[PDB]
Amino acid sequence: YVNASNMYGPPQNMSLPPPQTQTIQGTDQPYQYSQCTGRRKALIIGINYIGSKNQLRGCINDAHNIFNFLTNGYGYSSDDIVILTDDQNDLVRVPTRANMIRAMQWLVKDAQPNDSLFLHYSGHGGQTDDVIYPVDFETQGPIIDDEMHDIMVKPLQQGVRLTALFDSAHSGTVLDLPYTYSTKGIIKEPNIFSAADVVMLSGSKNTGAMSHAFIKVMTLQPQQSYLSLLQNMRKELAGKYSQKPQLSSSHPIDVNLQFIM
Ligand SMILES: CC(O)(c1ccccc1)c1ccccc1
Repeated sequence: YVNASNMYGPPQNMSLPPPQTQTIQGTDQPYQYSQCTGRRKALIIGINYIGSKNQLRGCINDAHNIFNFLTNGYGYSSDDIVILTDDQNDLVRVPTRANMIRAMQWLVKDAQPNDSLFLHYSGHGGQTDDVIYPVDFETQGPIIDDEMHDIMVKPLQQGVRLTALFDSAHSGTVLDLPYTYSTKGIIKEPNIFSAADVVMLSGSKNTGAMSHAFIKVMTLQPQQSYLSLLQNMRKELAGKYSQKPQLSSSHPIDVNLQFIM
């Protein structure tokens, strides 16, 4: 619980997530892993807050990195990606609060079992609740974890995958997910729920550390389990970044299963 590429090996025999509906002991709450054979849609948001007193470097670039990663290896078509960044010239693609909320609704609308939805955010993060900050937050305010959960998690049918990756700080509970995993094992779980398949990656204590690690690991060694992905992301980050990656989920994860999108 090292190979020729100097990375942590997944289990010798790694299974795809099971297609059968899963259950949680002691309760009547089913869930289903997505097979990720359906529609692939992504919402990618990168905000530098250009011109502001707390302008950031690298977040727009993080978004472009994820866009390129998803379109050039993972079957996300440009027509099925909404990318919101604050340095480009189309108002409908600026990460204003209203555009972000609309895009979040668009992402999950009519999602079907075995679809694979992806969410990426790089920008300001904070803890009031964890929150994220649209470019117009000074006037419109942030978007809080409870609302992101209500928009993007609550409506999902059994077996819809949502994979979320946050490059922002203090974003560990940003989707209000009840399970959290580190490289060392389970660090949070309910004291016994969605039936969907929601998983998220975020960092806990320039450029996005999580997208940096995720893209490099998946580019060099695309075969990973949930746990080996975490371990290899952690290895890549050690020394350079102050961040350690954690995986949160709407359901218990068999961490030895293959990570697919
Ligand atoms: C991205 C853009 O600079 C912007 C607009 C609004 C807030 C922050 C940044 C823009 C886009 C279209 C038209 C005007 C300005």
